Amino acid sequence: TGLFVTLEGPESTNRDYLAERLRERGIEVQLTREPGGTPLAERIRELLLAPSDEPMAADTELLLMFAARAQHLAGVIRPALARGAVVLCDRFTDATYAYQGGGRGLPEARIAALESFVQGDLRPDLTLVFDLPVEIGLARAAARRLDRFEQEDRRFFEAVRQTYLQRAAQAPERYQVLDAGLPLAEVQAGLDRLLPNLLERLNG
Amino acid sequence: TGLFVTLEGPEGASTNRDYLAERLRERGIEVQLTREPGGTPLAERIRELLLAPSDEPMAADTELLLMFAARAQHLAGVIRPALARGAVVLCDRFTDATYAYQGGGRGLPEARIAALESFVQGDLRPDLTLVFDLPVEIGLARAAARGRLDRFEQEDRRFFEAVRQTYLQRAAQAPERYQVLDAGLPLAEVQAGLDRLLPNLLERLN
Ligand SMILES: Cc1cn([C@H]2C[C@H](O)[C@@H](COP(=O)(O)O)O2)c(=O)[nH]c1=O
Ligand SMILES: Cc1cn([C@H]2C[C@H](O)[C@@H](COP(=O)(O)O)O2)c(=O)[nH]c1=O
Ligand SMILES: [Ca+2]
Ligand SMILES: [Ca+2]
Ligand SMILES: [Ca+2]
Repeated sequence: TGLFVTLEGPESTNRDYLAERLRERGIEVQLTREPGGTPLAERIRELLLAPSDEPMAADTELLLMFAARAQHLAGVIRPALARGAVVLCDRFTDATYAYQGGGRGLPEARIAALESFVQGDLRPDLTLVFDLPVEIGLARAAARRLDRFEQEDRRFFEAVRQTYLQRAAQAPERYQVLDAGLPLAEVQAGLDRLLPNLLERLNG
Repeated sequence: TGLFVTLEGPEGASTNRDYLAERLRERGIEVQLTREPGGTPLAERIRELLLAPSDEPMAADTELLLMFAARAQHLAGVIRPALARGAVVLCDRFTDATYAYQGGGRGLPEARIAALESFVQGDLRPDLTLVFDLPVEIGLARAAARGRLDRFEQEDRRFFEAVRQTYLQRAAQAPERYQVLDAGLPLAEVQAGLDRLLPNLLERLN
């Protein structure tokens, strides 16, 4: 039956730390990320992130995101959950609501229609939102060539951050919001702290 | 304004699209020629993913969504703008092929294809769809004559028979927007079958 956990936030050792703590307990952990997660899904990821002179329609972006999600769900996520694993997935449909919804301005109802179409009843059991002011995360990206999303403006990323926060506030039972700026030791302490509940979810 | 015409049929083999175009151009009509999946740089990249054989099985939902992603890009970038300027769009393959290949061939429910059709296209449908019907064997041989078989061309005989039957069923349910042409006739009988077709086209335009 497993547990489907997703990790979200604006633009790594967090997931690894959580994975190590779970494995120590004999729990199988499947690490993955979106868009991507399978060879085909990664090829779709490439098209989505590559800058181009041709404008990508909002609907195209949304449909490609969901095409990669369908492949990833079928190939990686569902099988893992069927083995009883905890899936730790970097980004999922919350990112679609934030980026394609908040950022692009596509209506929530249309994103929800595809969510249902692609996922059926399946939703993450828990979503960890690593929150951070937009400028700091874009500077982090700027510090390492920016892809199609990374090169968007302030309005865009502010919509992204606030969409994440609003969805978490609306269904607090499904989310935990963390401050992604804390000292490493203090981040890990927060990860330790959320672990008992994660295990209660799995064993529930 | 404008007119949206799609050209469909069983797998196999461009010539007719380019021909009808000539009859229309000589009348002073603007014609925009195109094809799916593809039609734009990104849509062509999506075509390449869809056609490339792989040892990873592509989920049916993935195939359907990539097909409609390319369609969405193509509609926004090519089709709607052309119709807006009053051009005739002549498009090799469109959503009928989704019903035939993803529905008939893959076995995806018609309802799910229709859901995405409405999602992507809203109310928009082709004004006229020409189905170039032909025994499956002939078309497959044309497609196989040269080059490597792509993801679809690698399929089995039953898959392509299902494709053909779906096209015929759909056309028979809406005779007003479909014309079925025998692609297994002498070029003269089919070029002239296309000739006998122009007056209807031109009228649909005006
Ligand atoms: C999963 C997902 C990611 N994205 C974006 C966020 C990132 O800018 C980009 C690549 O993700 P990444 O930053 O974690 O590597 O994909 C969406 O726009 N919608 C989605 O549904
Ligand atoms: C437009 C479209 C094409 N196809 C397939 C049929 C062909 O095998 C393939 C390439 O088209 P083509 O043979 O005309 O070059 O695309 C679908 O499966 N669904 C669709 O919606
Ligand atoms: Ca990024
Ligand atoms: Ca060939
Ligand atoms: Ca072919």
